[PDB]
Amino acid sequence: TRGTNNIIAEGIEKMGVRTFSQKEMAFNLLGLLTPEVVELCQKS
Amino acid sequence: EQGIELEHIDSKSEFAHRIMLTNILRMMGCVKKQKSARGIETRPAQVI
Amino acid sequence: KDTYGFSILDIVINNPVNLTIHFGGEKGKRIRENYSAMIFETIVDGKLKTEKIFKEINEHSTSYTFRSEKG
Repeated sequence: TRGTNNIIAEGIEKMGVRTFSQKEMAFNLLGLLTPEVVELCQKS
Repeated sequence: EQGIELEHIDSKSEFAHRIMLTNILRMMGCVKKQKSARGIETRPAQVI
Repeated sequence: KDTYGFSILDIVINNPVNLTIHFGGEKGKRIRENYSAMIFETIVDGKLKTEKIFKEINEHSTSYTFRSEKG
């Protein structure tokens, strides 16, 4: 995750790997709070 | 913590380990007692 | 407690302004179906007009809430 050592971010990415902005990881994390994955957690 | 290798682990890292693990455990444990002390058996808190 | 998720002793012991049920884990979900099966049937000229008592409780509800300004 890049935010306010990103200089090599472009390079690591040059290998088919993805780095993320903070708005992206936040969206990702927030997606674990969606009702769907919440109930999943409640099962195991 | 940066620039701290095995032999450098000291006061900072031990404290850091406390914030980043032991007290997180303590925190989950705390809300467990609260809920339980209130019979709250059907409203889990999700821990990311 | 085990079928509707509230304590009648509590309600009696300290008159609660409001009260929310939470349909938590596997037991939370067991509870809410008992809420979801509340039917009010109405035989009107041969026809049986049945409705859910708890309109809102459904497969996606996470809780219901009883309300009263007094208690």
